[PDB]
Amino acid sequence: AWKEGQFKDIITKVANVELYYRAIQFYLEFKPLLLNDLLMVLSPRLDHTRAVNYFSKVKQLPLVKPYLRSVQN
Amino acid sequence: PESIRKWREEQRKRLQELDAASKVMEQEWREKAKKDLEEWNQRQSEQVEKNKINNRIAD
Amino acid sequence: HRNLQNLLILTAIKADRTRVMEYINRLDNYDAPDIANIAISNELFEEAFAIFRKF
Repeated sequence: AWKEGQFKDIITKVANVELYYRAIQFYLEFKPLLLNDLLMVLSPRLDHTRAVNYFSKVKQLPLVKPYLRSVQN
Repeated sequence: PESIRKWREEQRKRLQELDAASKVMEQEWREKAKKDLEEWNQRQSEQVEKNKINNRIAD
Repeated sequence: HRNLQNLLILTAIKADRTRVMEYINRLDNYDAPDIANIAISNELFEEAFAIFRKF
């Protein structure tokens, strides 16, 4: 049932913003490479504090280093 | 002929097989993700060591 | 911001979560002293401190 394009398109049209964290967790469990691609489009509709908190909890800070270069503004 | 028995049993067996197949696929995907993470962390450590060596040889 | 600040800032204050910092860092063209006094009236004082530091 999973597909890259369909998920990338429907992730922006959801209402419950809490599903973003669960999707990030499931991707880190399955496809950690797509985490940056998901964060590139989910950056407006997602909090930046809880994301880095979870990344520091799971010890995955340098994995999202290129993503942090587009949020310094 | 009261085929509801097989109707339920065959479908239940097929679902039990598909669930096991999906669990095996998910475990294989998790193992591949862990292998990718281990491959990336090693390269990150090598890059950190190379940067440390370059900063040491700067002076 | 016509009757729209309380719909985002005051509603977030009722929850007492870290979303208030993101809302402050994202919302623009608002009223600083009003939300500052609203935060001071509540238990959250760090948000009013950050607002006063911004201006």
